[PDB]
Amino acid sequence: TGMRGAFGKPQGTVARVHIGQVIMSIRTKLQNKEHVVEALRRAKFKFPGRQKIHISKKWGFTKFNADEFEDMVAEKRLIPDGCGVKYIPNRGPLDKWRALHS
Amino acid sequence: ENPMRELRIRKLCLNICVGESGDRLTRAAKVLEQLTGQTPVFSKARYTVRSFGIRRNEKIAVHCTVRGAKAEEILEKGLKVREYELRKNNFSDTGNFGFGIQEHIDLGIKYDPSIGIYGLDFYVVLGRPGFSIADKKRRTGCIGAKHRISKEEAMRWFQQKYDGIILPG
Amino acid sequence: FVKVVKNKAYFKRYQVKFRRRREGKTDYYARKRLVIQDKNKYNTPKYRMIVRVTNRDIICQIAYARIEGDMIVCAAYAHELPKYGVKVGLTNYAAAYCTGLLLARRLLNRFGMDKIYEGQVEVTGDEYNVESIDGQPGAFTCYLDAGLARTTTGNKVFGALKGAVDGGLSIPHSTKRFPGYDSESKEFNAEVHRKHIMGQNVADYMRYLMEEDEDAYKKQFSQYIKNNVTPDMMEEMYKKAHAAIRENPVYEKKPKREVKKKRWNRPKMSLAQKKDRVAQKKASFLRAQERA
Amino acid sequence: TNTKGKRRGTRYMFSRPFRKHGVVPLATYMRIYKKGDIVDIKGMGTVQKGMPHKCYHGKTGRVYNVTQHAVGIVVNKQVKGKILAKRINVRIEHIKHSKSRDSFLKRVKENDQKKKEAKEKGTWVQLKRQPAPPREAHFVRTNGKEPELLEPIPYEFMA
Amino acid sequence: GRRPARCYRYCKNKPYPKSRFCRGVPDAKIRIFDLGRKKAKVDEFPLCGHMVSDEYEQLSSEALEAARICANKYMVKSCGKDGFHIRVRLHPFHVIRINKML
RNA sequence: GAUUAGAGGUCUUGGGGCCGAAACGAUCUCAACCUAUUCUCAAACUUUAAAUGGGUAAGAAGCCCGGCUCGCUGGCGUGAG
RNA sequence: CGUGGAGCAGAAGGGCAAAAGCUCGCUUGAUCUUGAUUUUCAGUACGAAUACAGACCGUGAAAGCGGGGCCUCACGAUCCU
RNA sequence: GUCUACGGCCAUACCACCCUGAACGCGCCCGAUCUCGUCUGAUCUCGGAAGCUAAGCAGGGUCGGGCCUGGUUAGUACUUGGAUGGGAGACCGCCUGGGAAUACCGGGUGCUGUAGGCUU
Repeated sequence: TGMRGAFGKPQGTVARVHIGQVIMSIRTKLQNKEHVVEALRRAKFKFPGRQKIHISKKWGFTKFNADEFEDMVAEKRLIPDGCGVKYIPNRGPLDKWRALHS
Repeated sequence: ENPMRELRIRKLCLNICVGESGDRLTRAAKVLEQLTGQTPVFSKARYTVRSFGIRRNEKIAVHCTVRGAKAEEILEKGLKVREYELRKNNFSDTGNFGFGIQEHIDLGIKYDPSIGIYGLDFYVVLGRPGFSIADKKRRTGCIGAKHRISKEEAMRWFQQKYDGIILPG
Repeated sequence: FVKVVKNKAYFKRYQVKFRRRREGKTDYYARKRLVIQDKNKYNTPKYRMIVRVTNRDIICQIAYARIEGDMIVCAAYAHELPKYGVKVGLTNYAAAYCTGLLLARRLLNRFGMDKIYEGQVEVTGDEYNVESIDGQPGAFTCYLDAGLARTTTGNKVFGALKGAVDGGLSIPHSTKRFPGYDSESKEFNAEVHRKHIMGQNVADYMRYLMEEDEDAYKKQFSQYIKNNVTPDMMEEMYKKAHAAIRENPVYEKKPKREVKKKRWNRPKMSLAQKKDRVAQKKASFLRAQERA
Repeated sequence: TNTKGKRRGTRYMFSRPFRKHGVVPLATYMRIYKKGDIVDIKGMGTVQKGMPHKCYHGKTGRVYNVTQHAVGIVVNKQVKGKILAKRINVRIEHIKHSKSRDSFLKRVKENDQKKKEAKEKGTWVQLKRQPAPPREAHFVRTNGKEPELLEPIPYEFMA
Repeated sequence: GRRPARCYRYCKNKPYPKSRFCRGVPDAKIRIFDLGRKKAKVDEFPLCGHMVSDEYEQLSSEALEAARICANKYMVKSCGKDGFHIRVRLHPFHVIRINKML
């Protein structure tokens, strides 16, 4: 306070960004291409500084890429289950389930 | 087939938890002594629970373990009370079962006012030759994986041997 | 409801015990303190008298410490006594004593220490001390190596000790555990010890069965009759074995038969086999399912 | 900030690495150390008796005393601008040999053998360790194709 | 009480957690990070719209709350009530001190 | 150690139930508890794990030989000189 | 079922699973006596610790281990009494 | 081929489950008078050798987990050294040298000293 042992005490709580972070991801129907960026550009005016906006090259919040994702799902290596899709390698001990029905 | 896998008695554990400290357990130990014929031992407490009337080291229970011929002796002598009847859940996850009995006089001891009304448990552990392989000292391993027993595989022995049946519940 | 413990995380953080310490055949807490010698001498081996007794045989060995393995100086088992006339008796205390005597005299002879350093055939309550020199043998001291840790008064792991010392090995030991002492008497007589060494107690057990129950006697002592054993010789065949052992404790190992070269087990599977077996197990059963 | 403490900042140093928290494998006990061969000092943690101080964790110096089960070691401690040749005692569980000298001894043996063989053949070969010289002029055969055309990657965005 | 994020913008310290050693931190104003139809299966919304930060800085939880609300109101306006799944993907864990002066 | 989120499933309770009677029943359910995943973190966490860093060695005080002494170590040997 | 998730007098860190924990059994090496070294640094002392040597011992069959606490703190000059 | 005692490395050796068994080799297994110790000859200890390899143990199987070792992750992240290089700043590009770790995709699943057997 009078600097005779000055050291602050907790107040507020922030998050640290990194060049290339992803502060907000919106998912919707492809028809809403110009609603997504239109709305999301507002957040550029609430956050400090400049933040490039961007349209993902992925199906959703998945690890995956352009819509060959769904081809892979047809191949059954990707299982639609929950807000994301569960990956499946060809490892594992179900070499009788993959027989009975893959 | 062969006596390789035959179920046989491993031990019979009987005990009394008198829930007090004075002469009560002193008489209970005598009851177990009259029944089994060998001196039992006593178990103190591990924690303190005022809600139940115990403290750390509170000298509570009297117990003993029996092996061999006397095991079947006592087992049948008690099971005559239920005349060969238990319940499904009474067979645990490793084929060892239990049941408690309320008094001691139908185990062939007269009501002695110098003693009281005492009840005692009965937990039986079955087995095969070659479970002691897991209690050795020279070298030790498992009992194997397919050399074991379970609830139904103990029910078989109970129904076959003592004819006792099992009530769905 | 249900929680597991053998999961990927627990295995990832597992820690494997040693080979011996894991399968449960050795104690390293004992071994470390038992089989190293002080770095003042740098190479003076610390000979161990290994003793290990199975359910069918007794093994005495003399070994020591090396960076790679443990050099076995010598070995003597209890199943070879038919060479000397001990037929029945394989894990008897007498058998252990005779095996220890065999090992001791064998070692001394291999070193040329047999024309001197005799122990004694009969009872004793002691080892036998000697005088040590350079260039020519003065003594031979090997520190005892018991089982994991277990010993009580009257064990064959001490019987082999008595055999070795009566064969002539200087061994640090004050005899307060051999059969022939009791904790309350506090003074040992060693006559009971000779009785155990010659197995006179075993003879009494035989007699006890003989005048109690012939059926139980035979059902406990079957192979004894098949060898035609008498309780009478059980106190003298041992003595003449004690003579024969020190007559010639040197081994005469045996031939080897030609090999059938083909069996113990299942040579491992080739990579292509392991890689197409799953292919078959999928595809063949698959076409069967689609047949259905 | 703090000052004197026999083991400061040795939370990670003496820590029995990231799986081997077991008892001491016995070969470290059974190794033969003599008077005057270059050991090096890496402190263990399980020993608990006789550790070198953390100033000597990693340094390496001659050995001059051999007790029952702990050796003395002469190592160079850095202090203010002088350098001290200090002597310590270390239980043998913290020391180990150091191939630094052993490789030199092997190459000594090959040097002397080569000298003897030069005696025998009359020809003076070059003795050890001429340092790494620059590259020689060699022909690169290109039969198989004409070299690959390599060209920069246009920018793309992978957030 | 203002303390506008001018002071606490740049990343300038060793990252604090909410720890055993810093106690009583005020709760981050933003608490719930998913808005909109967040039960949707993956096959529904094939478009993910991102937002990357182009500056190395600190973002305040208060700011995150304002941004998330401002970007949700518009996109409710356009797409509807079950048309999106806005997922803030950043979390305020780094606390900051304030030295009261007399 | 902190933490978002959906899912897939039984279990321990609860909301109101119902049954009609207790049913967490088929309907539920909502949480919990798992099981596979999922968004973001650590100066006082860590499987991994650099760059720059700190020691030692890069030969005569060395190497190979031959013979003595040792109250030490002790199969015979050792090591030390 | 059970990889330290518990206990090791107390802060935290390190260390430990036929132990360094738990239970027993026996005991005083928590003793007498030179020198060496580490620790802080002037490489002074005090404190604390390291490894040997000479005695008397302890336990254990024995190999060995023990000269205070599993290691890192827990304590003090001249003069005078 | 393979086992036995002591081991060195201490997971390519662990865990789970199923199949296989080149002596009496280990072991299960039968008893408790001697020695010994327990409430219980369950353990420990002693004395045995009727059956047993059912178990341990050894070997094998696992589109097994684990573990070891390779790739892809990437010359990315990172940094020694330089500038009167950009940027208002936050940061960043370049010259020069060094250069990682996940996710993911391969392969492997004990070796071996010593003294001692057998080819069931």
